[PDB]
Amino acid sequence: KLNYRLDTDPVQPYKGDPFNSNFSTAITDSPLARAFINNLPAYRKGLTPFMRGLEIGMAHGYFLVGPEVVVGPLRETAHGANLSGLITAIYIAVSACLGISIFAITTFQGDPRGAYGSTSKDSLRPLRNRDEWYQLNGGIFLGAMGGAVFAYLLLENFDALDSILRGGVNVN
Amino acid sequence: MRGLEIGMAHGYFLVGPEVVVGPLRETAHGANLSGLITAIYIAVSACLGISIFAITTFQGDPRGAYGSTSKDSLRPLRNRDEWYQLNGGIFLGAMGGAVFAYLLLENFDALDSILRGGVNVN
Amino acid sequence: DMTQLTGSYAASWLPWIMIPLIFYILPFPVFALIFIWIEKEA
Amino acid sequence: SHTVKIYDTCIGCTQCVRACPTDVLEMVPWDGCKAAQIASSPRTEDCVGCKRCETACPTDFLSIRVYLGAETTRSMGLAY
Amino acid sequence: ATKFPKFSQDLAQDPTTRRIWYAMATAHDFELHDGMTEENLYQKIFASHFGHLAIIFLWASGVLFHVAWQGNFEQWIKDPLNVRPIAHAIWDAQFGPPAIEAFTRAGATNPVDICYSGVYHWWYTIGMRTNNELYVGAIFLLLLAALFLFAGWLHLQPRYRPTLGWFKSAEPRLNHHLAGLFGVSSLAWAAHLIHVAIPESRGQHVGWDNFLFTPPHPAGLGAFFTGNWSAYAQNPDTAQHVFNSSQGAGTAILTFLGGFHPQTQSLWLTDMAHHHVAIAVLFIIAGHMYRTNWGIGHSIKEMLNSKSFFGAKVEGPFNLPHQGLYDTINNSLHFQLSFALAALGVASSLTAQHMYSMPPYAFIGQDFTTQAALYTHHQYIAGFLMVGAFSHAGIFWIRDYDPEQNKGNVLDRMLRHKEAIISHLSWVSLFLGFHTLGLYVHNDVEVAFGAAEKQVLIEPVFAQFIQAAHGKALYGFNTLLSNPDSIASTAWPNHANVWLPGWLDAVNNTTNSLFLTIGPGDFYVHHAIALGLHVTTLVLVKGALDARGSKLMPDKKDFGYAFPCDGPGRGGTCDISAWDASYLAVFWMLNTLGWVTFYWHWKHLAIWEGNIAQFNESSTYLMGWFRDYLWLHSAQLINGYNPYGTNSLAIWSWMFLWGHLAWAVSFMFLITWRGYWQELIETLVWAHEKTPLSFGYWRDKPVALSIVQARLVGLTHFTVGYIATYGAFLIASTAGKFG
Amino acid sequence: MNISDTQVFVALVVALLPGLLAFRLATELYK
Amino acid sequence: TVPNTISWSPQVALIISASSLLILLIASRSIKYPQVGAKLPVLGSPSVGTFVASMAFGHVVGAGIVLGLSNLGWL
Ligand code: F6C
Ligand code: F6C
Ligand code: CLA
Ligand code: CLA
Ligand code: CLA
Ligand SMILES: CC1=C(/C=C/C(C)=C/C=C/C(C)=C/C=C/C=C(C)/C=C/C=C(C)/C=C/C2=C(C)CCCC2(C)C)C(C)(C)CCC1
Ligand SMILES: CC1=C(/C=C/C(C)=C/C=C/C(C)=C/C=C/C=C(C)/C=C/C=C(C)/C=C/C2=C(C)CCCC2(C)C)C(C)(C)CCC1
Ligand SMILES: CC1=C(C/C=C(\C)CCC[C@H](C)CCC[C@H](C)CCCC(C)C)C(=O)c2ccccc2C1=O
Ligand SMILES: [Ca+2]
Ligand SMILES: [Ca+2]
Repeated sequence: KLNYRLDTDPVQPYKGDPFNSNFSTAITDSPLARAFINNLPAYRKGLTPFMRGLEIGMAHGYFLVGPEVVVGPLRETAHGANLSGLITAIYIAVSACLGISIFAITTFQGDPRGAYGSTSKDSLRPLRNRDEWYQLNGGIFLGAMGGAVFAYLLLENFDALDSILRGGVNVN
Repeated sequence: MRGLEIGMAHGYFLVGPEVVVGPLRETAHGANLSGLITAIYIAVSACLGISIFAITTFQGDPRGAYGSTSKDSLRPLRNRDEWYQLNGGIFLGAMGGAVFAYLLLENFDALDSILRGGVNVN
Repeated sequence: DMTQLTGSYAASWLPWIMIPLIFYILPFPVFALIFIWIEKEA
Repeated sequence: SHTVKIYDTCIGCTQCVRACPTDVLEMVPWDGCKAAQIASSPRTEDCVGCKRCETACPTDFLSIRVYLGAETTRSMGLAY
Repeated sequence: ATKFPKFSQDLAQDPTTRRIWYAMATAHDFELHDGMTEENLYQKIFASHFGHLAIIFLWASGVLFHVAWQGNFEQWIKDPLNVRPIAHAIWDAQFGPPAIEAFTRAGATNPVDICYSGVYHWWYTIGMRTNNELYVGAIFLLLLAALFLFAGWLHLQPRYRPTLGWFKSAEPRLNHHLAGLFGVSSLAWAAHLIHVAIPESRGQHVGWDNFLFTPPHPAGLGAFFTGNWSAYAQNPDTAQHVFNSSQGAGTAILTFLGGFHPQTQSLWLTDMAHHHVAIAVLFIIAGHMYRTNWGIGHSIKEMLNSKSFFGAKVEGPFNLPHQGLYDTINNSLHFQLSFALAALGVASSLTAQHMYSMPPYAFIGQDFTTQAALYTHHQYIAGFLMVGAFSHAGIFWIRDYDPEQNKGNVLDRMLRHKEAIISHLSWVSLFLGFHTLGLYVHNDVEVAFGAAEKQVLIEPVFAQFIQAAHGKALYGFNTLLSNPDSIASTAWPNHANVWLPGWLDAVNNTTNSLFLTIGPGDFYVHHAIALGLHVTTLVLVKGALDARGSKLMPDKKDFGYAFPCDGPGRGGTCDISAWDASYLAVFWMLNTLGWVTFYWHWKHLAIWEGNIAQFNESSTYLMGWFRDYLWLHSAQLINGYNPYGTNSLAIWSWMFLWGHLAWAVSFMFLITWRGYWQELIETLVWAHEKTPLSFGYWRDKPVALSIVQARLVGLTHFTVGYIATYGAFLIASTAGKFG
Repeated sequence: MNISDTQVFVALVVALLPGLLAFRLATELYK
Repeated sequence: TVPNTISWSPQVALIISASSLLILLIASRSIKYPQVGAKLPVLGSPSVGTFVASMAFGHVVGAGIVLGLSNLGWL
């Protein structure tokens, strides 16, 4: 008389284990969600740790420039606003890279505690070696600095780039 | 390091064509910006191509010259990790060389005074 | 003035951003996606 | 690989075997014709599909038929 | 092996680049997919059809949205005859200031394209007035496309996947598609015309906010139920009516005036409303013919298998064996596709032939470039649809036809006298080609030698007689509708020719395209068209009927529809498959449609110029076509840009060249064949393998394109160049000399 | 008087629904 | 403006009687539990509860129809 009806359940246990504190939902287990998340540079199969950090840094440093350019305290002038946005991205990225460095220093002592231990099976945290974290951090810093400068250069040359994208450079 | 040197050289020389014969050549600032942007676009496209080459080539035993039994001496990067490190070096070196050329061209008046000794007037 | 691309229609910046995106920004990533799709080992 | 089929109208003239540039065919004992032999295709993996065997076949219609199928490295005749 | 393609292990194991190409060429050939069953085939086709409908709706929504966003619909309403409709804005960041100025026109302050699809006139006729209405229509079409996409997804879920019997039930599908899809849709369109379009054309706004309490006719629905239908035909629009205004506007919703509205020079809105009402009634009636669930109704299988004509023993309908055909069509998707494509091609041809002569949209007959574009578009689409109909006829012959279940029926008889059919088609083609070309070049020689009076100039007397019988009194004939005393014109028993006055007024009007005057040049070009039609039919029919085999290849059916050849033996067998026949027939279809559109365009150009004599005197010899049509009208097209500047035709000037480029490229794929390129590719492979610093290496071995792939690619380039070149020429030569 | 910024943005948002449904239908057909 | 309402006439009686009758045919053959309670031809022999329900709903639907039509000049 007891019918759990698990065989027709739209939401299944995660990876077939009902006692892993997770569900098989559209966010966690749908084919598009898995394809998108697992192919982000953090999880993409085969990527070297430095290459992971390079792509993550490029993306994050590029957009971190924006907020202070538009609503920052130097927004009244174009030249000042761009500089403040670039410095804000540099300060945040350097602070984050310092945090990543001291995370690697403290986590990887003997057998690491928690999710980075030898016996841990956390699929969402695959960087299990100290060397991988330092290679990732080097990529993060260089990518973030490059992406921030790339946004800074485009914004600094916005007058030229606006004419570029409208064909105003074709007058002469 | 291989990628770094190759990127340095290629990004450095890729800026010039659009600077000299590009559509923004009428003004120095726009020409330099267009050359730098062209170098960046070409290098990023090449790096994306290298990434997808590494992704598709190294599955199981790679086909062709990158297989385990291949003896191609002209293609010595037989590992996926080597290709990804090469790509990172290529991107960073190409961006650095393009920016170096852009900075040299943007300050061409100052650098021309430098190389003629005109900075020694005062 | 007729020295630049302009738009009197609403949100004339939309072509300004979308033409580059569709025609020479996103197409290479799309080609990369398709190339990865068509080269995957069984 | 391509598919090579030999039908019962074969007269055992051995011309298809002689014309094959990759040795797909051979002559095997048979009793359906006066020559007491018939063509066989044990090595269709090596068949490139040139259809020289069909050109060599004198019967009407052909006693040997080549049906082009899945293309492999050796079926496309690739040296690389 | 690779995962891609998912539907073919044979391709997935291919180690060359061919694997990719064929994967795109066989993706939609569901029947050849690995492990495909009939039920899965039908369900996948159903979902694909849902997707295609969604794509069509998205395309219509995009057209509407771009007109509402960047067009000039409201400005064009106030002066349809002098304002250029705007397709969409131009954003090309590599334009120069001269190009920006040249393309900034039609009242816009930014570069724009000029719409030539006629959607402005169509939306104007059906009562749309504001950009907000177009925007609402675009949003609604977006939602409709979303609905159809969801339906396609849903009918693939396990509970909602239809069974094979549901797909095979022909009679209910015919009933619903006749009565509902054709009939009810026509009734709803007539309702839209009566409730919305006609009041809007009479200066009265009817929308969703007020259509519920705004009756379309003063008599109301009471006149319909009491049998007083004539009240709907009382007080029509006066001949002095001004469109989109109440001046001279009547109250009738269903007239049968005939002819054209005097100002818009297009069909009366009330006439089209009554047309769609009658069509809806007829199709709803036709949708009750077959039996589904209540006993009453015909059974198509019984009709085809019947052998008794009221007791007398007949072999079938018209004493012809039609037995076993119900299973033949019902089990062959290619047979049904062949009928559908042929019907759509005939419908597109009729659309082209009937919209230019009887314009249905206000002022569209005075937009010359739009008229030419629409006619050429629908004629070329009709030609492609006919080619597809015969291609899938051949595919049916190979894949779905078996002689056992069709033993002795009419299809088997056609297959048995295919030789006579093909030989007589060849004779007709030879006669037409020989005599038409001979007369053309005889006129060429006579005109070249200063003896234009010595031309053979055969009058098209039969078509002139038909035009006179339709009411054209120009030729002096006094037969049927051109004779007011004829029993046809009077309709003696009933005198119910309420259409005849307006129809005759439209026919004898010299400013429209209703039964254009025709002379010897029209005779010769119609015979050229007949030659082209017969040769294209010969190619397609010979391919379809020989698809199962011939003397050269008796066992062709065992090789499939599309294969390169059967080798150089037995003399050589290049282009022997039925696919190759369709490939060859695409060339002849393009040539025939080129002749048709050349004729239409030159005649209408002469009419619009005011120089009908040029066409009348020059179309009888081919040098006239070469000089006065192509060379004479190419000047403005080729001067779109020159060393002295650029104008708005520059795009066409570029595209005109672009087509000539693509066409030229096709020759390379059509003249040079595979082995040459395979050897060249082998040399390039060696070069790549022996070059240092070239770390790249192919994952798929580079090979030359296959023989069939080469024919397809060459045909695609040929067709694309053909279409682009002729479209650029048409648009530049019509728009460059007119609005 | 053509449509406004708000109408264009609303159309862009609305077009997301057919886009997601088209992706769903394509992935279902790929099965 | 106030929506138009018409004086009593045989047409409004026809609409209410028809709406009650159509509901009676449908309800006696479509609802989950008819023939419950005390019993009252072509009908499915509805109970007193089902019949009163159909007449009450016939007044509800009928009043909505006549008010809606009179509002719009007969729709
Ligand atoms: C991948 C990689 C690779 C490499 C490396 O690694 C290479 C290299 C080589 C060398 C060795 C030489 C010299 C160079 C030149 O000058 O030319 C070219 C140019 C170019 C530009 C090429 C290109 C290069 C690369 C590709 C780059 C890339 C980059 C990009 C940008 C990417 C992008 C990506 C995205 C996504 C799109 C060559 C060549 C040849 N090719 Mg060859 N490649 C290849 C690729 C390819 C493909 C795909 C194909 C098809 C199309 C071909 C083709 C060809 C032909 C036809 C020929 C000839 O003729 C030549 C010769 O032999 O001489 C003698 N090939 N090449
Ligand atoms: C098209 C083509 C074309 C074009 C166009 O037309 C061009 C242009 C152009 C122009 C812009 C310039 C100059 C400018 C004048 O005059 O003024 C300034 C100067 C200066 C500033 C100079 C100063 C001095 C310096 C700094 C020194 C140098 C350093 C080094 C690099 C180191 C070395 C290390 C080791 C030993 C190697 C240039 C240059 C060039 N290049 Mg060209 N390019 C082309 C090509 C090429 C190719 C292929 C190749 C090879 C690779 C090339 C290389 C090179 C090199 C190395 C170079 C240098 O140095 C420079 C520069 O960038 O710079 C900054 N292109 N360029
Ligand atoms: C099939 C319909 C269709 C087509 C052919 C076009 C065509 C065009 N649009 Mg467009 N558009 C459409 C619908 C369409 N539109 C709809 C419904 C919207 C509202 C969301 C827009 C909103 C829009 C904007 C905001 C802009 C354009 C622009 C343009 C031009 C450049 C292309 C571009 O940037 O796309 C941009 C496309 C979008 C922002 C969304 C398009 C959404 C449609 C429905 C996708 C259709 C997919 C298609 C049916 C599937 C193809 C299948 C494949 C096998 C062919 C070009 C003329 C640009 C322009 O005017 O340049 C001058 C521009 O800036 N469009
Ligand atoms: C509703 C109409 C309709 C439908 C449902 C089909 C359906 C089918 N046809 Mg068919 N056909 C049609 C119209 C139609 N056709 C017309 C009008 C023609 C005449 C031109 C043909 C000519 C034709 C031939 C000659 C063959 C088929 C074949 C097929 C089958 C496999 C399709 C295939 O090869 O994969 C999908 C194929 C492609 C996607 C081809 C690539 C596109 C081509 C090269 C056009 C070039 C694209 C152009 C530049 C731009 C177009 C727009 C762009 C968005 C693509 C399939 C059952 C084949 C078959 O059954 O094999 C035995 C076959 O050999 N058909
Ligand atoms: C200008 C180009 C051209 C011409 C004139 C022809 C002519 C012909 N084609 Mg053709 N074709 C062409 C291009 C052309 N094709 C192309 C590009 C393709 C795509 C590959 C095809 C594909 C094709 C197919 C698939 C078929 C044809 C067929 C035909 C014939 C049918 C018409 C006919 O009998 O008229 C009468 C004949 C002619 C008009 C030919 C010219 C006759 C000359 C002028 C007589 C002169 C005699 C004189 C003494 C010669 C001087 C001496 C000289 C020998 C030195 C005809 C021979 C069909 C056929 O053979 O059916 C019978 C057929 O099935 N063609
Ligand atoms: C999820 C999703 C999404 C989202 C997305 C995103 C979020 C994006 C972002 C993006 C981004 C945010 C991006 C970025 C990028 C970046 C880049 C691309 C960069 C580059 C850079 C460079 C190239 C640099 C360079 C350099 C160096 C390195 C050094 C020297 C200097 C220079 C500058 C040269 C959406 C909603 C849409 C849809 C749905 C889904
Ligand atoms: C073979 C030979 C030759 C040739 C040569 C060549 C070809 C050369 C070239 C050269 C080149 C072409 C070079 C280049 C170089 C480069 C460099 C040297 C660069 C540098 C860079 C840098 C240093 C950068 C930096 C950076 C970064 C990294 C980041 C941040 C920013 C910056 C900018 C700072 C000849 C004929 C003469 C003779 C015979 C032999
Ligand atoms: C040029 C040519 C080649 C060589 C051409 C080859 C090998 C194809 C080269 C294509 C390159 C690599 C890419 C070109 C891509 C197109 C411009 C666009 C393709 C678009 C789809 C991928 C969507 C043949 O192999 C061949 C074979 C048989 C008869 C005639 C010919 C022939 O004429
Ligand atoms: Ca310039
Ligand atoms: Ca100094």
